[PDB]
Amino acid sequence: MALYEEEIEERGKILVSLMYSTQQGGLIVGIIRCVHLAAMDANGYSDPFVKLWLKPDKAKHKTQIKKKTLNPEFNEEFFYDIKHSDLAKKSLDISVWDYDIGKSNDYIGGCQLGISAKGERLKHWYECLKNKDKKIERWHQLQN
Ligand SMILES: [Ca+2]
Ligand SMILES: [Ca+2]
Repeated sequence: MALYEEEIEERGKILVSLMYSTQQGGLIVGIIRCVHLAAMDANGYSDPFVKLWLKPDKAKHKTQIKKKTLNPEFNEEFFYDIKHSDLAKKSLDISVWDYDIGKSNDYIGGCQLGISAKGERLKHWYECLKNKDKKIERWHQLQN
């Protein structure tokens, strides 16, 4: 609306699955859900959606927009055609956004999963690289 209705350390957590499928020849990325997202509207909620970019590259995907929730349930899967060893060249940028109708979308937070990450985000990538045809599901902290 017109009276700033669509306008914080804890940004939320995201549950992500990674599976390299040898039958299909590529990476399946699952965006399952987020929990305790930052509220980026005055009603105390957000309208979240998630964007994926497989860097450095078809490289991009996005989820649907869920309305008025800090705990969006997406259960959506995305596919990238890629050789397994070429995943060792890439990193997946994940960003979470609050859709607004009358202004720019608000940034909730993000995380990078891939070779230029650190800590548990790096390890998640490595577990997918080391384990073909296993679904590796982990929770990550969103960062600003
Ligand atoms: Ca907003
Ligand atoms: Ca909104």
